[PDB]
Amino acid sequence: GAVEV
Amino acid sequence: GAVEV
Amino acid sequence: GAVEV
Amino acid sequence: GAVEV
Amino acid sequence: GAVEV
Amino acid sequence: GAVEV
Amino acid sequence: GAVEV
Amino acid sequence: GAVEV
Amino acid sequence: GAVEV
Amino acid sequence: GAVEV
Amino acid sequence: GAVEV
Amino acid sequence: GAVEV
Amino acid sequence: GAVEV
Amino acid sequence: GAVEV
Amino acid sequence: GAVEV
Amino acid sequence: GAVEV
Amino acid sequence: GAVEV
Amino acid sequence: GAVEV
Amino acid sequence: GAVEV
Amino acid sequence: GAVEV
Amino acid sequence: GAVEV
Amino acid sequence: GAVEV
Amino acid sequence: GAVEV
Amino acid sequence: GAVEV
Amino acid sequence: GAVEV
Amino acid sequence: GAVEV
Amino acid sequence: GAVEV
Amino acid sequence: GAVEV
Amino acid sequence: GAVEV
Amino acid sequence: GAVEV
Amino acid sequence: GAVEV
Amino acid sequence: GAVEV
Amino acid sequence: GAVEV
Amino acid sequence: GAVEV
Amino acid sequence: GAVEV
Amino acid sequence: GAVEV
Amino acid sequence: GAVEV
Amino acid sequence: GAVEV
Amino acid sequence: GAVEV
Amino acid sequence: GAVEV
Amino acid sequence: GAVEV
Amino acid sequence: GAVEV
Amino acid sequence: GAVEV
Amino acid sequence: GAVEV
Amino acid sequence: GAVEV
Ligand SMILES: *C(=O)c1ccc(-c2ccc(-c3ccc(C(*)=O)cc3)s2)cc1
Ligand SMILES: *C(=O)c1ccc(-c2ccc(-c3ccc(C(*)=O)cc3)s2)cc1
Ligand SMILES: *C(=O)c1ccc(-c2ccc(-c3ccc(C(*)=O)cc3)s2)cc1
Ligand SMILES: *C(=O)c1ccc(-c2ccc(-c3ccc(C(*)=O)cc3)s2)cc1
Ligand SMILES: *C(=O)c1ccc(-c2ccc(-c3ccc(C(*)=O)cc3)s2)cc1
Ligand SMILES: *C(=O)c1ccc(-c2ccc(-c3ccc(C(*)=O)cc3)s2)cc1
Ligand SMILES: *C(=O)c1ccc(-c2ccc(-c3ccc(C(*)=O)cc3)s2)cc1
Ligand SMILES: *C(=O)c1ccc(-c2ccc(-c3ccc(C(*)=O)cc3)s2)cc1
Ligand SMILES: *C(=O)c1ccc(-c2ccc(-c3ccc(C(*)=O)cc3)s2)cc1
Ligand SMILES: *C(=O)c1ccc(-c2ccc(-c3ccc(C(*)=O)cc3)s2)cc1
Ligand SMILES: *C(=O)c1ccc(-c2ccc(-c3ccc(C(*)=O)cc3)s2)cc1
Ligand SMILES: *C(=O)c1ccc(-c2ccc(-c3ccc(C(*)=O)cc3)s2)cc1
Ligand SMILES: *C(=O)c1ccc(-c2ccc(-c3ccc(C(*)=O)cc3)s2)cc1
Ligand SMILES: *C(=O)c1ccc(-c2ccc(-c3ccc(C(*)=O)cc3)s2)cc1
Ligand SMILES: *C(=O)c1ccc(-c2ccc(-c3ccc(C(*)=O)cc3)s2)cc1
Ligand SMILES: *C(=O)c1ccc(-c2ccc(-c3ccc(C(*)=O)cc3)s2)cc1
Ligand SMILES: *C(=O)c1ccc(-c2ccc(-c3ccc(C(*)=O)cc3)s2)cc1
Ligand SMILES: *C(=O)c1ccc(-c2ccc(-c3ccc(C(*)=O)cc3)s2)cc1
Ligand SMILES: *C(=O)c1ccc(-c2ccc(-c3ccc(C(*)=O)cc3)s2)cc1
Ligand SMILES: *C(=O)c1ccc(-c2ccc(-c3ccc(C(*)=O)cc3)s2)cc1
Ligand SMILES: *C(=O)c1ccc(-c2ccc(-c3ccc(C(*)=O)cc3)s2)cc1
Ligand SMILES: *C(=O)c1ccc(-c2ccc(-c3ccc(C(*)=O)cc3)s2)cc1
Ligand SMILES: *C(=O)c1ccc(-c2ccc(-c3ccc(C(*)=O)cc3)s2)cc1
Ligand SMILES: *C(=O)c1ccc(-c2ccc(-c3ccc(C(*)=O)cc3)s2)cc1
Ligand SMILES: *C(=O)c1ccc(-c2ccc(-c3ccc(C(*)=O)cc3)s2)cc1
Ligand SMILES: *C(=O)c1ccc(-c2ccc(-c3ccc(C(*)=O)cc3)s2)cc1
Ligand SMILES: *C(=O)c1ccc(-c2ccc(-c3ccc(C(*)=O)cc3)s2)cc1
Ligand SMILES: *C(=O)c1ccc(-c2ccc(-c3ccc(C(*)=O)cc3)s2)cc1
Ligand SMILES: *C(=O)c1ccc(-c2ccc(-c3ccc(C(*)=O)cc3)s2)cc1
Ligand SMILES: *C(=O)c1ccc(-c2ccc(-c3ccc(C(*)=O)cc3)s2)cc1
Repeated sequence: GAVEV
Repeated sequence: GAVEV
Repeated sequence: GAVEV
Repeated sequence: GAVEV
Repeated sequence: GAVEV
Repeated sequence: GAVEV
Repeated sequence: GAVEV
Repeated sequence: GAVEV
Repeated sequence: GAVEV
Repeated sequence: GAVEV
Repeated sequence: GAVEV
Repeated sequence: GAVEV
Repeated sequence: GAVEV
Repeated sequence: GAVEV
Repeated sequence: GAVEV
Repeated sequence: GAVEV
Repeated sequence: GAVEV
Repeated sequence: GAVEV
Repeated sequence: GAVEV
Repeated sequence: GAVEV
Repeated sequence: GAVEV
Repeated sequence: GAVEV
Repeated sequence: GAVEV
Repeated sequence: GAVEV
Repeated sequence: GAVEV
Repeated sequence: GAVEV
Repeated sequence: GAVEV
Repeated sequence: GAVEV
Repeated sequence: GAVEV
Repeated sequence: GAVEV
Repeated sequence: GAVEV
Repeated sequence: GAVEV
Repeated sequence: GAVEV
Repeated sequence: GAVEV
Repeated sequence: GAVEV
Repeated sequence: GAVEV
Repeated sequence: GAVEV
Repeated sequence: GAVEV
Repeated sequence: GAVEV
Repeated sequence: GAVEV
Repeated sequence: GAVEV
Repeated sequence: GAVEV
Repeated sequence: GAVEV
Repeated sequence: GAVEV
Repeated sequence: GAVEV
């Protein structure tokens, strides 16, 4: 996945 | 998935 | 999926 | 799906 | 689906 | 689908 | 899917 | 999927 | 998937 | 996957 | 995977 | 979805 | 959906 | 839907 | 989804 | 258990 | 269990 | 357990 | 497991 | 496990 | 394990 | 345990 | 383990 | 997803 | 344990 | 282990 | 995902 | 233990 | 081990 | 993922 | 232990 | 071991 | 991942 | 121990 | 995965 | 070992 | 994998 | 990963 | 011990 | 994975 | 061993 | 793997 | 993996 | 692997 | 792995 912050 | 914050 | 916040 | 908040 | 809040 | 609470 | 809480 | 809380 | 909190 | 907190 | 905090 | 056993 | 066993 | 066993 | 055993 | 929604 | 909605 | 939503 | 007051 | 007041 | 006030 | 959401 | 006030 | 045992 | 979200 | 105020 | 035992 | 998110 | 105020 | 025992 | 996120 | 204020 | 025993 | 993130 | 910050 | 203010 | 904090 | 015993 | 991240 | 900061 | 202010 | 902090 | 900073 | 701090 | 700074 890809967590973006 | 992709969590966006 | 995609959770948006 | 897509949860929006 | 799509939950909106 | 869609479900709240 | 989509689920809140 | 998508799940919040 | 995607999950917050 | 993707998970925050 | 991906995990924050 | 939302399972509460 | 929403299962409450 | 909403199952309450 | 969201399992609360 | 004892589920109170 | 004992489900109170 | 004892789930209070 | 069972609910009370 | 069971819920109280 | 069980919930109280 | 004792889950309070 | 169980939750209190 | 989000398991709360 | 005693999970408070 | 159990949560308090 | 997010397991809270 | 005693998890407070 | 258990959480306090 | 994110295990909180 | 006593995990406060 | 346990957390305080 | 991220284990917090 | 006593983990505060 | 890929965490971005 | 336990955390304080 | 990928994990922050 | 990141173990915090 | 007493881990503060 | 790949953590970016 | 335990952490203080 | 990959881990920061 | 590869941590970049 | 890869770990910073 | 490879940490880059
Ligand atoms: C060999 O067995 C093998 C198996 C899996 C892989 C993967 C490379 C990237 C993967 C991945 C990317 C992004 C996400 C989230 O969006 C999840 C997994 S798996 C390589 C070699
Ligand atoms: C080899 O067996 C293999 C299997 C799976 C993969 C994946 C690469 C990216 C994946 C992914 C991306 C994004 C999301 C969320 O949106 C979930 C999974 S799986 C690579 C190699
Ligand atoms: C190889 O076996 C394989 C299987 C699945 C995948 C996926 C790439 C992205 C996926 C995904 C994206 C977004 C969402 C939510 O909207 C859910 C799943 S699965 C790659 C390779
Ligand atoms: C390979 O087997 C495979 C299977 C499924 C997928 C998916 C990519 C995105 C998906 C998805 C997106 C959005 C939602 C909610 O709206 C649910 C699922 S599944 C990729 C590869
Ligand atoms: C491959 O097998 C595969 C199967 C399903 C999918 C999906 C992509 C998005 C989906 C979806 C979107 C929105 C909702 C709610 O409105 C429910 C499902 S399923 C991709 C690939
Ligand atoms: C060994 O042969 C083998 C079997 C399974 C896998 C996986 C590839 C991608 C995986 C994955 C990544 C991210 C997520 C996020 O939820 C879920 C699954 S497992 C590799 C090698
Ligand atoms: C094996 O290949 C396999 C079997 C099942 C799955 C699932 C991914 C998400 C699932 C799910 C989503 C939502 C709910 C109600 O929340 C229940 C199950 S099953 C992946 C791979
Ligand atoms: C195997 O390939 C497989 C079997 C089932 C699934 C499911 C994903 C989500 C499911 C679901 C959603 C919502 C509800 C009522 O909430 C019940 C089940 S089943 C994925 C893959
Ligand atoms: C296998 O491919 C498979 C079988 C069933 C499913 C389901 C996804 C959501 C389902 C569902 C939604 C809502 C309700 C009443 O809430 C009951 C079931 S079944 C996915 C994949
Ligand atoms: C084996 O190859 C295999 C079997 C299952 C899986 C799953 C990845 C995510 C799953 C899932 C997502 C969401 C929910 C309700 O949250 C339940 C299960 S199962 C990967 C690989
Ligand atoms: C069909 O196999 C089937 C479905 C459910 C069950 C259950 C065994 C124990 C259950 C339960 C225990 C405790 C509580 C809360 O106090 C709620 C449900 S359901 C057996 C067989
Ligand atoms: C058809 O197989 C079938 C469907 C449900 C069941 C159940 C076994 C135990 C159940 C249950 C236990 C405890 C509580 C709450 O106190 C609620 C349901 S249902 C068996 C067979
Ligand atoms: C079908 O095999 C089946 C499904 C569930 C169960 C359960 C065994 C113990 C359960 C339970 C224990 C404690 C609490 C909270 O106090 C809630 C559920 S469910 C057995 C068999
Ligand atoms: C089906 O095998 C099955 C599913 C769950 C269980 C459980 C054993 C202990 C459980 C439990 C203990 C404590 C708490 C919180 O106080 C919640 C659940 S569930 C047995 C068999
Ligand atoms: C073996 O090859 C194998 C089996 C399972 C897996 C999984 C990677 C991520 C999984 C998962 C993601 C999300 C959720 C609900 O959060 C549950 C499970 S299973 C990888 C490799
Ligand atoms: C099915 O084997 C199964 C699933 C869970 C369990 C559990 C044993 C102890 C559990 C537990 C202990 C303490 C707390 C918090 O106070 C929460 C859960 S679950 C046994 C068997
Ligand atoms: C053996 O080859 C094997 C078995 C499982 C795995 C997994 C890598 C990541 C997994 C996972 C990701 C996310 C979640 C919910 O967060 C649960 C499990 S399993 C790798 C290699
Ligand atoms: C199934 O084997 C199974 C799953 C979990 C367990 C547990 C034993 C002790 C547990 C626990 C102790 C303390 C705390 C926090 O106070 C939380 C969980 S879970 C046994 C068997
Ligand atoms: C043996 O060859 C083997 C077995 C498992 C593994 C894993 C590497 C990362 C794993 C994992 C990642 C993320 C999560 C949820 O965070 C859980 C497990 S398992 C490598 C080699
Ligand atoms: C299944 O074997 C299983 C899983 C976990 C355990 C645990 C033994 C002690 C645990 C624990 C001690 C202290 C704290 C924080 O105060 C948290 C967890 S879990 C036994 C058996
Ligand atoms: C033996 O050959 C062997 C077994 C396991 C491993 C692992 C390397 C990294 C692992 C891992 C990464 C991430 C997480 C969740 O962070 C859990 C485990 S296992 C190497 C060699
Ligand atoms: C399954 O064998 C298992 C897993 C964990 C344990 C633990 C023994 C002591 C633990 C612990 C002590 C102190 C603190 C912080 O105060 C946190 C965890 S876990 C036993 C058995
Ligand atoms: C040989 O067995 C083997 C197995 C897996 C790999 C991987 C190279 C990159 C991987 C990966 C990239 C990105 C992500 C997240 O997006 C997850 C896994 S696995 C090499 C050699
Ligand atoms: C024996 O040949 C052997 C067994 C395990 C290993 C490992 C090298 C790195 C490992 C690891 C990396 C990351 C994490 C979560 O950070 C956990 C374990 S195990 C080498 C040689
Ligand atoms: C399973 O054998 C197992 C895992 C961990 C332990 C522990 C013994 C002492 C522990 C501990 C002491 C002090 C502190 C910080 O104050 C944190 C952890 S863990 C026993 C058995
Ligand atoms: C020989 O057994 C072997 C097995 C694995 C590898 C890998 C080289 C790079 C890997 C990797 C790259 C990036 C990521 C994250 O995105 C995860 C794993 S595994 C070499 C030789
Ligand atoms: C000895 O024969 C043996 C068995 C396993 C391995 C591994 C190669 C790459 C590994 C690894 C690197 C980085 C990460 C990050 O999470 C996880 C696993 S273990 C070498 C030699
Ligand atoms: C011989 O047994 C052996 C096993 C593993 C290796 C590896 C060379 C590079 C590796 C690696 C690169 C990058 C990453 C992160 O992205 C993780 C592992 S493993 C050499 C020889
Ligand atoms: C002896 O025969 C033996 C068994 C395992 C290994 C390993 C080769 C590469 C390893 C490794 C490097 C870096 C990382 C980062 O997380 C994980 C595993 S262990 C050598 C010799
Ligand atoms: C003989 O047993 C043996 C085993 C492992 C190796 C390795 C050479 C380079 C390795 C490595 C490179 C880079 C990374 C991170 O990206 C991790 C491991 S292992 C040589 C000889």
